[PDB]
Amino acid sequence: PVTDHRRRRAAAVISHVEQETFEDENDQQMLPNMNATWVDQRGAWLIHIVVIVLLRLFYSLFGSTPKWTWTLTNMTYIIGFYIMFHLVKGTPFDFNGGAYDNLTMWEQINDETLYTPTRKFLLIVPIVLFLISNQYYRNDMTLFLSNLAVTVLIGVVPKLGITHRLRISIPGITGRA
Amino acid sequence: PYRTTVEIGLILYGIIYYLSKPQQKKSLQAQKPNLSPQEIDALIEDWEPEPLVDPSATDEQSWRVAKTPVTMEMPIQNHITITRNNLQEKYTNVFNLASNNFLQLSATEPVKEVVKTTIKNYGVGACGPAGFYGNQDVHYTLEYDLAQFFGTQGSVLYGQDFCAAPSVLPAFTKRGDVIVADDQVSLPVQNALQLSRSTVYYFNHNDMNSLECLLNELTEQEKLEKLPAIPRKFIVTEGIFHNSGDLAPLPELTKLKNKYKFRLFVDETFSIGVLGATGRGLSEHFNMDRATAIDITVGSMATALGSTGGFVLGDSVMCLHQRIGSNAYCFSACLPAYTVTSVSKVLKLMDSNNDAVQTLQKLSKSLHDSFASDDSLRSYVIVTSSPVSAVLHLQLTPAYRSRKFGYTCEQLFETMSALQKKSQTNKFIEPYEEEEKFLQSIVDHALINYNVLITRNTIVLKQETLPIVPSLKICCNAAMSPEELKNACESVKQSILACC
Amino acid sequence: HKSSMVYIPTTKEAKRRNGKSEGILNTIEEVVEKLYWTYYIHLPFYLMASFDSFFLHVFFLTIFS
Amino acid sequence: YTRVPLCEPEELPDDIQKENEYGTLDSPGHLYQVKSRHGKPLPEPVVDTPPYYISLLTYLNYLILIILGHVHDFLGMTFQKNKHLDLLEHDGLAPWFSNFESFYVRRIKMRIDDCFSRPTTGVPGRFIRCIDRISHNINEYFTYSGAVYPCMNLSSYNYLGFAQSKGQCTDAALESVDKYSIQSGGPRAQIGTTDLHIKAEKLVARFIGKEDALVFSMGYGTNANLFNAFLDKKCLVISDELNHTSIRTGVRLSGAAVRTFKHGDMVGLEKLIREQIVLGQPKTNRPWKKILICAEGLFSMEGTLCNLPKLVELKKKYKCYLFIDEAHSIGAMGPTGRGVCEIFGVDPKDVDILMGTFTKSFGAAGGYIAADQWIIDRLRLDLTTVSYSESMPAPVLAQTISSLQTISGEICPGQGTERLQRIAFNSRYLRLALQRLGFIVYGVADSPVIPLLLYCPSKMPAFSRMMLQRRIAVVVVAYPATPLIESRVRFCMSASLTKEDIDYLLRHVSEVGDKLNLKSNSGKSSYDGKRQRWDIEEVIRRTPEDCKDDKYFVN
Ligand SMILES: C[C@@H]1CC[C@@]2(OC1)O[C@H]1C[C@H]3[C@@H]4CC=C5C[C@@H](OCCC(CO[C@H]6O[C@H](CO)[C@@H](O[C@H]7O[C@H](CO)[C@@H](O)[C@H](O)[C@H]7O)[C@H](O)[C@H]6O)CO[C@H]6O[C@H](CO)[C@@H](O[C@H]7O[C@H](CO)[C@@H](O)[C@H](O)[C@H]7O)[C@H](O)[C@H]6O)CC[C@]5(C)[C@H]4CC[C@]3(C)[C@H]1[C@@H]2C
Ligand SMILES: CCCCCCCCCCCCCCCCCCCCCCCCCCC(=O)N[C@@H](CO)[C@H](O)[C@H](O)CCCCCCCCCCCCCC
Ligand SMILES: *Cc1c(COP(=O)(O)O)cnc(C)c1O
Repeated sequence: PVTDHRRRRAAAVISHVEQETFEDENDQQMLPNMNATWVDQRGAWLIHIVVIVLLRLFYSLFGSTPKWTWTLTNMTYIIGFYIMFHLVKGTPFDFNGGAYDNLTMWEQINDETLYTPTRKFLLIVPIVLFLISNQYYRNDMTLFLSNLAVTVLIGVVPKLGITHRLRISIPGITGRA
Repeated sequence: PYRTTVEIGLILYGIIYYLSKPQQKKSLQAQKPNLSPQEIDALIEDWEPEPLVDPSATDEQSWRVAKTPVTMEMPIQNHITITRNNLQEKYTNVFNLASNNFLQLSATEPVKEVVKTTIKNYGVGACGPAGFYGNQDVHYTLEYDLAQFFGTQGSVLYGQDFCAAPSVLPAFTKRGDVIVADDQVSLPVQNALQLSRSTVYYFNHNDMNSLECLLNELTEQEKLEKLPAIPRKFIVTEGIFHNSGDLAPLPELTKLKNKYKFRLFVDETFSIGVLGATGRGLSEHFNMDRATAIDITVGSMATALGSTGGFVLGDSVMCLHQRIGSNAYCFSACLPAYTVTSVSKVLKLMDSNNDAVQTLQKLSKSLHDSFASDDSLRSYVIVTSSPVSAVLHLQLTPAYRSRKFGYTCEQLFETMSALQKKSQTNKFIEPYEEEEKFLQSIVDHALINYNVLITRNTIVLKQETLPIVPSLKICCNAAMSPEELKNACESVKQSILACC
Repeated sequence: HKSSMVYIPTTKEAKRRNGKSEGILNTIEEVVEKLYWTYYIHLPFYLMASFDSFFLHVFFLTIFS
Repeated sequence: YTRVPLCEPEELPDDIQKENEYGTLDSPGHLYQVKSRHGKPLPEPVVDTPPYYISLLTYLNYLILIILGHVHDFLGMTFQKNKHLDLLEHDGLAPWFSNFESFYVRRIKMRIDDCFSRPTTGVPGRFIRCIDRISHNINEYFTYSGAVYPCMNLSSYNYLGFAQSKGQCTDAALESVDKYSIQSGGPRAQIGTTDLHIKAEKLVARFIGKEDALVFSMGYGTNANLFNAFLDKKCLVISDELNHTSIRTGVRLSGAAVRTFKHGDMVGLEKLIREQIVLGQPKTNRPWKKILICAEGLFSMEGTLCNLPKLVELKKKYKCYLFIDEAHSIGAMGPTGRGVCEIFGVDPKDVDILMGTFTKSFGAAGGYIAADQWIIDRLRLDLTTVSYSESMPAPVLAQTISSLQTISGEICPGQGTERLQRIAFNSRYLRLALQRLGFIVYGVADSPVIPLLLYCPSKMPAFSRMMLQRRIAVVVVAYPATPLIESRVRFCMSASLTKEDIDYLLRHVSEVGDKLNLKSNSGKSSYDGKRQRWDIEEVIRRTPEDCKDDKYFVN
């Protein structure tokens, strides 16, 4: 081969994505991403609060007990955020040749800058939500444990300094570099 | 107790994350530690850049511009009057053998009348992009006519032929794909391969064993890898080579692509309008069907059809994808109307009668037989063109080149590769320039002594990636008479013998 | 100077003046319907549009109760 | 019915055809002269924004659309495979394209596809003829009937009204066809060159003001096949983020390192240059060979002018090189029509490389590059298009020469100035009226391109459709071409339009925007800092007189 442009699928329990070469990194990432640029814009921080309020109202219109409304809104918001951000790997439209085929949106936010104000806000929101919501199901221990597990294992662990570009081959042999 | 402690634990970590590092960056490929501001300005003031363009070798390489012929107030035809060296030398009534137009059907009266009517009723400028009120309901007619004439499902137009291949191939390939291409493709194909960003392999020029072995090894490796999905694969070649002039064995390629599940991409710039009983293309030559034999076909309208532009042929899905996935199609203006109408009229005329193709084939065969069976030129030059080709290519024997200039093709190729790899500012090679000067001297001698104009292969060695050598080219067209061509062949042979 | 161009009369100007003179008791409903339709995503839909309009009417009835 | 019909041209008298193509001036008071800014720097422009609930509604609509599209895609391609045969593997062959890479075109744009790619016929002058069609299914296929109707032209790249069928340019083109045939021999190096090409090159070089220039058949190829001639892997390129695709393709083919700076940020550019000069090459820390800065004259999407004096000062201080694109600025801006160099007063010798395109303003097809003597001498030998591509035909050359001579003033005196004044006055009048009505308009005071903001998604199709019922043609753009919040409609003005047509357009746009609730102005657009909600009659009566004063424009 005179170019050697191949994608590897090495198999290991814990693995990381390789650093990009000069051609892939310095040259193929020059134009705006158009996928994570919208995060820092006008009115892009109140939408989360609006969504939470609308979800709470919608779940309250059914007429359930106070505990179940809060549990349902917590779980649905966290699951939706995880599905939108931390699940898909790639971009919905060709960028240059497929340079962003191994990074999620959370890893594409702010051009791979670890600690930015928007990331701090997006990590602070779940903690405040849990602290507000837990006052309504303190008596029941099972609901407390389930909500704590959902908040920590899904809404906090993926957002860490560690577990960045981290891959596990249990659900499938992933493609790194 | 237990409940209170958990709440405090989450709160405490939120403060630490808020008071994190000062926006830690990403580890790039270059970095330098901190140093005092005061000594930074010394580095800024000590920087010395290079000139935008190197003027050192301009004077020695400037003889190419002064030798370019210029036509004086008449269309390019068989007999022209030319001036050279800023009107310093002038020649009148010069026989021409350096025109790419073969059929010469675009100079007839009906085409001129159609062009005049289209100009009167439509204008000269398209004035709009492809998607913003650009189509002038003649582009659709031309597309339908091309699709019906060439026996396919659809065709897409392009403003320029040189920017057709580098715009369609990258749209269907990305990283992780496999492309197998011949080692004699032209410059636009090389640019398309470079912009494709995919794995590229090379096999020997017209050798089926190498292609079969490469395909077998790749298929075995892919089967062993057990990939979740099947990547896209392609085979790249062309009908008649622009630098050599040979032909492609279509049946073997079809059999191999059917056996190993590949796809075929073919450039037909020099084959459309010259091969086949009527002129359909390469498929008619071997008595096959273009619908199944070839998957992607690229053609140009300027060589023989007589108007600027190009086209890409295929099925409905590919054209629909190209409508939005081609950079050249989306971000460029539409083609004018008179060219479209003239091309449609030429297609109708070619469908009506097929005498020009027969005359062109007879002339090409006669020229090849004249320059193929001469024994006095055996020790000096060789012919590297197929008998069915309409352009004759002549090269020098390796023994003569080694005797005179003392260099070989492999050494030149490796020297150029090393210079390109090291990224040198100045790239000058002496024996190549000497050989080019010798060929230009031959051409000038022929033109001065016998009033016959022939061309020389104009290439830029810096942009080339594959081996190539200078050569001479002779063209033909259907409008000439056999007597003049017969006289010109002997004249060129005499000039070649006299120069050597 | 005359050109072969046809001019469409403007509504509320020689359109609702000469032909007919009825423009009352329907402006409010038209405005409400236009606002409701334009401020919600309906045109890029096909028959999930019906399902969503039913959803919103149901929220309305239940919440009003 | 399925195929697009071939329309026979109508028979009309000559005067009516001329009126259809080019308008006729009514009064001499509708002309404005453009001044040159000698010593005034450009202030940073100010933008206006709507209230929050518009943005929140846009976000909610996009979320709903994305969720529904993904759910439908999954369910349809899981529970039935016979209908979706073009997206699945068949007998060991991969499909042409992928599911995820073409989601937006398949699920978002296919629902309003009738708003794009409208076929037309005839000359694209003041009034453009459009062919009637009926959509079937949901914009899947179309049925055509033999009916064509005229519409007002506001979507064509005709700035000076040179797209005419009767005039000096058409006669010159016909005479050129009679003399030189439509055949081109081949590449310019072999046989292709003629004396007409030399004349055109000399005329372009004299017109621009530089020392030498070259011409090419296609504008896109000019950028595509230029940067690889004098650039390699040891050079740095700094370019704005809002650049055309051709420049990006050329830089990608070149292979040099690329860095970008935010739009209209001089401090960021200075910091980037100061950092990159010291940092050096990767993995070796040697100094860079050279630094090139690429910029555009006028940006078509927003109509904003680049800051030329600051760029010149920076390149003089740090010893860099300058490349300027002038696709939308040549022949339409400045007191005479030379370009941004005449507007800012900067000498043309300071800019290293200049580009231009003949398609926008001269009614032809081609491009040109301008530079000094030795640079052009080296580039002629080092270029690829010269010795590998075709050559521009004679009629286009004749049309371009006639247009350039008319603009310069050598032939047909008193025509270029008239067109320039008309286009300037029309642009300023439309911009001022639209801003006074209560809309949001971007761009500088005198820019041919007027973008009008339509924030909500559902407001983009309907608007256009309404304008189709009132005989007006418009062009709309949205995501991903533009930012998510900003979906807009672009107005392209011509020098052929008349003030009465502008009044008709203003009335219809005012009524449509009133119906669709598109008036959202925060009072920062006015020069006196108050909200403006004027009546249409008062605007029409007062705007033409106050259009001349430059104190009513914030930027
Ligand atoms: C309470 C209630 C309970 C019930 C419920 O509601 C709630 O529960 C709910 C649970 C819901 C799902 C939850 C989450 C997802 C994933 C989401 O996101 C993936 C979106 C797409 C994009 O991303 C992927 O695709 C990219 C493009 O390939 C990848 O790119 C590169 O990846 C690698 C490099 O990185 C390299 O390979 C290459 O460079 C390149 O490939 C990228 O990596 C990867 O991530 C993918 O979508 C497609 O995925 C499949 C493949 O196209 C399609 O399947 C088909 O595919 C084959 C056809 O023969 C057969 O095998 C299957 O059988 C046959 O079905 C499927 O239909 C379709 O959706 C799409 C929606 C979905 C499914 C939801 C649907 C609705 C529910 C079922 C609800 C439900 C109603
Ligand atoms: C109808 C009914 C639904 C009504 C609404 C339901 C409400 C659900 C509540 C969940 C809330 C979680 C989200 C809150 C945070 C976001 C708030 C603002 C969102 C604005 C969106 C602006 C546009 C973004 C476009 C950027 C983009 O193209 N990103 C791509 C990345 O590659 C991807 O396209 C994208 O990200 C991920 C796509 C794949 C995931 C989509 C969901 C898949 C199916 C969902 C069904 C799940 C199962 C049944 C519930
Ligand atoms: C409009 C545009 C073009 C179009 O080029 P054509 O060859 O006329 O289609 C080229 N360059 C730029 C910068 C443009 O904006």
